[PDB]
Amino acid sequence: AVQQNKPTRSKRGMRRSHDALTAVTSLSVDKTSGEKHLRHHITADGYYRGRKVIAK
Amino acid sequence: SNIIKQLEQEQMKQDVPSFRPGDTVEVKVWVVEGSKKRLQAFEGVVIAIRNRGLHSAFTVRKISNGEGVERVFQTHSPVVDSISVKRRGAVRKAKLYYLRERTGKAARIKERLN
Amino acid sequence: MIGLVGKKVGMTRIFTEDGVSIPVTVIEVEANRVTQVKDLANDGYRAIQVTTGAKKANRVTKPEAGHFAKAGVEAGRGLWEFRLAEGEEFTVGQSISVELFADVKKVDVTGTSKGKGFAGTVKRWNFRTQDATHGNSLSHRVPGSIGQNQTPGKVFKGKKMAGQMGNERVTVQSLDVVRVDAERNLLLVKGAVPGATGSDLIVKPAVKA
Amino acid sequence: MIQEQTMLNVADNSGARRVMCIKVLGGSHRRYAGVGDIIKITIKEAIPRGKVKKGDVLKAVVVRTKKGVRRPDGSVIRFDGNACVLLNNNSEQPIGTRIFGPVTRELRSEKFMKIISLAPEVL
Amino acid sequence: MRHRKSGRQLNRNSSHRQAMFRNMAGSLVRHEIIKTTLPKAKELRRVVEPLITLAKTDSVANRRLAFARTRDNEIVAKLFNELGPRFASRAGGYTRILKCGFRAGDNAPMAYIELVDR
Amino acid sequence: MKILHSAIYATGID
RNA sequence: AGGACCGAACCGACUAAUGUUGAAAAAUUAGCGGAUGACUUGUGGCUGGGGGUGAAAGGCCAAUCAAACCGGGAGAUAGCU
RNA sequence: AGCGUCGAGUCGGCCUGCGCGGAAGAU
RNA sequence: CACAGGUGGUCAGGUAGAGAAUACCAAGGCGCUUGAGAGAACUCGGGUGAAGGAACUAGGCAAAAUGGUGCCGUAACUUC
RNA sequence: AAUUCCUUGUCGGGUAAGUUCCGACCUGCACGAAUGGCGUAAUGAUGGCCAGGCUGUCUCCACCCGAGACUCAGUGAAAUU
RNA sequence: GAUGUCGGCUCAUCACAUCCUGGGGCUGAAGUAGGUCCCAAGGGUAUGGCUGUUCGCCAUUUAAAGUGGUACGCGAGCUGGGUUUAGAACGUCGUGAGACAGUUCGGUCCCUAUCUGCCGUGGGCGCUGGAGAACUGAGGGGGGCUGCUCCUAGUACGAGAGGACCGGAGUGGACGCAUCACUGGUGUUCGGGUUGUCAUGCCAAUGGCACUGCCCGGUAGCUAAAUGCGGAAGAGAUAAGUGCUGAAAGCAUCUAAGCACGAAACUUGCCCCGAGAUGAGUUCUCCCUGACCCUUUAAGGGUCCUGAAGGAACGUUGAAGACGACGACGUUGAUAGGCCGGGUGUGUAAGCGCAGCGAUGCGUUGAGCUAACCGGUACUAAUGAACCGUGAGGCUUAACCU
Ligand SMILES: [K+]
Ligand SMILES: [K+]
Ligand SMILES: [K+]
Ligand SMILES: [K+]
Ligand SMILES: [K+]
Ligand SMILES: [K+]
Ligand SMILES: [K+]
Ligand SMILES: [K+]
Ligand SMILES: [K+]
Ligand SMILES: [Mg+2]
Ligand SMILES: [Mg+2]
Ligand SMILES: [Mg+2]
Ligand SMILES: [Mg+2]
Ligand SMILES: [Mg+2]
Ligand SMILES: [Mg+2]
Ligand SMILES: [Mg+2]
Ligand SMILES: [Mg+2]
Ligand SMILES: [Mg+2]
Ligand SMILES: [Mg+2]
Ligand SMILES: [Mg+2]
Ligand SMILES: [Mg+2]
Ligand SMILES: [Mg+2]
Ligand SMILES: [Mg+2]
Ligand SMILES: [Mg+2]
Ligand SMILES: [Mg+2]
Ligand SMILES: [Mg+2]
Ligand SMILES: [Mg+2]
Ligand SMILES: [Mg+2]
Ligand SMILES: [Mg+2]
Ligand SMILES: [Mg+2]
Ligand SMILES: [Mg+2]
Ligand SMILES: [Mg+2]
Ligand SMILES: [Mg+2]
Ligand SMILES: [Mg+2]
Ligand SMILES: [Mg+2]
Ligand SMILES: [Mg+2]
Ligand SMILES: [Mg+2]
Ligand SMILES: [Mg+2]
Ligand SMILES: [Mg+2]
Ligand SMILES: [Mg+2]
Ligand SMILES: [Mg+2]
Ligand SMILES: [Mg+2]
Ligand SMILES: [Mg+2]
Ligand SMILES: [Mg+2]
Ligand SMILES: [Mg+2]
Ligand SMILES: [Mg+2]
Ligand SMILES: [Mg+2]
Ligand SMILES: [Mg+2]
Ligand SMILES: [Mg+2]
Ligand SMILES: [Mg+2]
Ligand SMILES: [Mg+2]
Ligand SMILES: [Mg+2]
Ligand SMILES: [Mg+2]
Ligand SMILES: [Mg+2]
Ligand SMILES: [Mg+2]
Ligand SMILES: [Mg+2]
Ligand SMILES: [Mg+2]
Ligand SMILES: [Mg+2]
Ligand SMILES: [Mg+2]
Ligand SMILES: [Mg+2]
Ligand SMILES: [Mg+2]
Ligand SMILES: [Mg+2]
Ligand SMILES: [Mg+2]
Ligand SMILES: [Mg+2]
Ligand SMILES: [Mg+2]
Ligand SMILES: [Mg+2]
Ligand SMILES: [Mg+2]
Ligand SMILES: [Mg+2]
Ligand SMILES: [Mg+2]
Ligand SMILES: [Mg+2]
Ligand SMILES: [Mg+2]
Ligand SMILES: [Mg+2]
Ligand SMILES: [Mg+2]
Ligand SMILES: [Mg+2]
Repeated sequence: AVQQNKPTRSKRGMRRSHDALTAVTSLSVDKTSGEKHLRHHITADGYYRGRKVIAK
Repeated sequence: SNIIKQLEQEQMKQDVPSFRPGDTVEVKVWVVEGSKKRLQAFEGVVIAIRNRGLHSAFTVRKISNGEGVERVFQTHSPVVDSISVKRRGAVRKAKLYYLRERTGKAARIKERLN
Repeated sequence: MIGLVGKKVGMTRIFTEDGVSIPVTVIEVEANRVTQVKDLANDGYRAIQVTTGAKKANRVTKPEAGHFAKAGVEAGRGLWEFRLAEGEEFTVGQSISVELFADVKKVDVTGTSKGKGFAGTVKRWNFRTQDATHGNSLSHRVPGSIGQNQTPGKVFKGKKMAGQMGNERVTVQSLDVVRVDAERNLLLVKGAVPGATGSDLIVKPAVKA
Repeated sequence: MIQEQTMLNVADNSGARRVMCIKVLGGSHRRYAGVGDIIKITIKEAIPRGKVKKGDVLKAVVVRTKKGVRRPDGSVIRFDGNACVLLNNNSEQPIGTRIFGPVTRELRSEKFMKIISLAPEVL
Repeated sequence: MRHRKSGRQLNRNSSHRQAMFRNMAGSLVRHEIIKTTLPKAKELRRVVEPLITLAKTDSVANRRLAFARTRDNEIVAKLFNELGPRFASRAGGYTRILKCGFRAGDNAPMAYIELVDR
Repeated sequence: MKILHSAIYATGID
């Protein structure tokens, strides 16, 4: 099945109105290092909740 | 859980004998035929045992009048009066459904002496 | 009249002296505490609001905590309402036990049925499946036709299709009251009631009995 | 659980040996017949000299089923075959004078007291 | 419907799942820390820790069961010589899962699963 | 079933 | 010995399902027939369009066949759209 | 008309204006 | 088309097997150029199924079922 | 009857019930003897009918195992208008 | 410059010229059973043999197996048996090519849904300070079927045969809603038997593959064939019909004034949704009681301070679920995994010893293993925080208090 009329840019935007992305609300700060990270995720340096869980 | 456990354990018989599949057992059941109430005996080989506590059951197969009859008794049902193990059998399965296609010398079960 | 709110514990069996096995459902009906009584003047109708169970203090919100404090009762897991018949009166803070069904013979049980999710037409509306063989092509559990060539040239409202099945309010009426154990706060009724184990049930006196 | 086209064995000395159910009597769109239900049958095999002949349309009552019957306590009594007793088409009474094999208590009715009495065992 | 059911299919059949989990358990025992997708680590928790519980008691039958379940004599020896005594006092929590972001080639949630005593 | 040119089935009224 | 039998390679294509903007402008999977013969196959050669070839279906003759393709007569003709 | 009695109208036919029934169908 | 297609010859290991069938392996080669999750309807490819057993359908379509070796034994008809 | 319109001709068999099938009758619309007639063992991925076994073909569907469908990240069409 | 046909399957929807059930008049209506007419559309309204068949005949059921419209409903839902391509044959027609309202054998059914429509599920804003709950009910949807037996009563009726009305119980068929207590199915995540082959050096014991290799059982969940429940009783207004009183018209008359009845039809009564019901409703509870400056000086803007109730986000997850959404938890913690104990299933593990030439048997031993189950346990993962959401909430008019 195919369209009988060409949809409009108005309808295209109305459909795409729900396609907007959502940014991260906030970033946690590690106590020991102080780096920003996602909550419940280890930092880039390898620290989680004040403990060096991994090396690098 | 605990509530249902108590409700079921307050209804379980404490005089149930220990039997295994392949054992010949006789079960006395209350006919309650008409006004009178009498006991009828059903003797046969146990082929299946379901041990679910109060919901426990056992299946007995008997060749009666040339016809095979399988009867499933609820262990703790008041209609069952007495279970007596007439003979012990030696099998290696919990279920003996292969006996449904055997008759005569092929349906014999070796006795468990020890 | 009014009913009670309990929790579904499970199903079991009761053996009677004549050998009959009755499949019963265990319903844990503890004390229901009255939190608010409504009248024809302030509210326009007569009903009582009740609560049951317990709830965590750290999760009871401040408005709910204030409502329960005004009621004078401890916080429960929810709030329900029961219409008051003529000549029936209750006070705020009153505790109602499972003894209310001591003389009740038949009850109606309302619950939330187990959710089946998105279900097809065959499961949801008992539609007949088409032929599995004899040339059938990719149309086995499909609904089939849903209208007419023209007049109306559309699909009627209420057409039986696929969609959400279960997870809805279901009432089963006229269930025999097998037992009322006041000591254990238990109500044993014959048959099955909607919902799974741990769901909240509402048990009322039968209306059609 | 006997439907149309189901083959049954006779449990009486009426002359038949194998019958086929052609109609489950007792209502509209009725599907199955259990123990104690009247059915319309046709005769497929018969002994050379008997009361009934092959190709006769009669009525019968099922006395034994593989599905079995259920007792109030939840017990089930299952047999190894489906058996029926031939009945007269009008009076609905047994044709033979003997019943072979055990029967169940579901036939304990004023209509089938003759079958109950003639049966060897009633389990 | 999957009411009251446990086990992740992980877009694999039973034999592939069993082989993959056996290899991953061997790797985790060998290295004491491995990086993998989060569902894989959560499913690994349910097959590695019972192996340490079995290795807590040393016997020929237990060793043969561990060999039947792992197919690596080095892994069996390590479980019954080091991880066993190390976790003898501990009960239950022999593993830890640390979420470490997302993979580059695909947006797969990754995590580190290690041993608590490491 | 006959297939006409342009891969369309010959299902015309006759 | 057999245009003998069962059955692989090999050669075909009887049924069903999938696909039918396909993995494929004719295929895949499960079955199916012949399988020492009127068999199958590699390389090279010959037959040319009102002609060839055809154990014959108007079948095939470069994904095109009740008259192939290319160029020309040619801007054929069209009381038709 | 009602059951000799009775005590003011009564019985129909015609031509006419407007009304009633006959008159049940499918989104 | 980095396309489930087509394309002639040569070599021919072990175990089981009549076998170049088939199942598992050796030498050798490969995991097929998007992945990660979840475990709705529905579609595709399969496994199992109480009682009945073709009642389905234009039609036993499709499935299900039989299946090897040795021995015993085997009908009408026949151009033997 | 691969031939028969009337026609589901009539009788018999098979089935509880058979416009199909088989065996007969001959009233052959409109068979017929090398555009051959009538039989015929074996053969046939040939047409029609029946029986045993078998079964999800069905009564009447149920559950399970995988590939899509669904969500996330990357690349990124089509008919039609 | 294309509207796909006959029949079959799935799914239906409307009309009443009503097949059954329901209510009545007449009857050449003794009763049972009938005939005809009127009202009534709530529900229900067969399975097979033959045939491509609709139809039809036949067999056996049922209370009944209704009549029609909907592109002779329904092929962007399926089929392709019939009728309509190309092959071939028979009868017949023609000299022939070929052709029969003639028979017979065989013969490709595409489409990823843009809009309306429908089935489910979300985001935004509004409802005039914000927030958490519980409700009311304008409206809408679902359901409404019926057999048989017994009592009344072998009574009424009837010469007999036969055989009731009204009323009251029980048990069934079909349909629908729930649920897994029982009986079963499934249960490629549990246990075991066994064939071929390869590997762990070898014996033993195991693992890979061969459809889960082939099987035998089987937990939880799901589920029917399993078992609980339902159709109502009652009320109001009526249809056909039946009446009371009563004149017009001294009589008569159900009607013109009045009054009483009267059906599965209508409105309620039973179940579910439901305040986007913009007419946006009601009740309970909780939270915010700073300062200054400009102005185009009013439902204005700006700065500093402040950030409450609550929500969102993240993590562990669910008998909730396509994704959202919904539910339970986040250390003051049983949310998930693991661990302990039990239960269930399977069936007497491995090692060792003994008997036997050996296959093998016996003892340790109802042993070992055991998924989703049950009761516990903080061992592991659920981090302190941060984010959104404000600072008493317009005008007019009435009524009270002040
Ligand atoms: K072949
Ligand atoms: K030419
Ligand atoms: K002819
Ligand atoms: K000849
Ligand atoms: K052939
Ligand atoms: K109606
Ligand atoms: K269309
Ligand atoms: K189960
Ligand atoms: K042992
Ligand atoms: Mg979008
Ligand atoms: Mg659910
Ligand atoms: Mg069907
Ligand atoms: Mg196709
Ligand atoms: Mg299909
Ligand atoms: Mg259409
Ligand atoms: Mg779980
Ligand atoms: Mg995937
Ligand atoms: Mg495998
Ligand atoms: Mg040959
Ligand atoms: Mg072909
Ligand atoms: Mg092939
Ligand atoms: Mg051959
Ligand atoms: Mg061959
Ligand atoms: Mg031709
Ligand atoms: Mg060509
Ligand atoms: Mg020409
Ligand atoms: Mg010219
Ligand atoms: Mg031109
Ligand atoms: Mg008129
Ligand atoms: Mg490639
Ligand atoms: Mg290729
Ligand atoms: Mg080749
Ligand atoms: Mg090979
Ligand atoms: Mg799946
Ligand atoms: Mg499938
Ligand atoms: Mg199968
Ligand atoms: Mg079956
Ligand atoms: Mg079976
Ligand atoms: Mg059979
Ligand atoms: Mg048929
Ligand atoms: Mg049929
Ligand atoms: Mg076939
Ligand atoms: Mg097969
Ligand atoms: Mg005939
Ligand atoms: Mg001729
Ligand atoms: Mg000839
Ligand atoms: Mg994407
Ligand atoms: Mg056009
Ligand atoms: Mg009418
Ligand atoms: Mg009504
Ligand atoms: Mg018919
Ligand atoms: Mg037949
Ligand atoms: Mg039509
Ligand atoms: Mg119609
Ligand atoms: Mg059609
Ligand atoms: Mg055709
Ligand atoms: Mg032709
Ligand atoms: Mg199609
Ligand atoms: Mg539109
Ligand atoms: Mg309705
Ligand atoms: Mg169950
Ligand atoms: Mg259970
Ligand atoms: Mg296993
Ligand atoms: Mg060995
Ligand atoms: Mg291998
Ligand atoms: Mg291999
Ligand atoms: Mg099994
Ligand atoms: Mg089972
Ligand atoms: Mg009067
Ligand atoms: Mg009057
Ligand atoms: Mg109406
Ligand atoms: Mg826990
Ligand atoms: Mg073992
Ligand atoms: Mg055990």
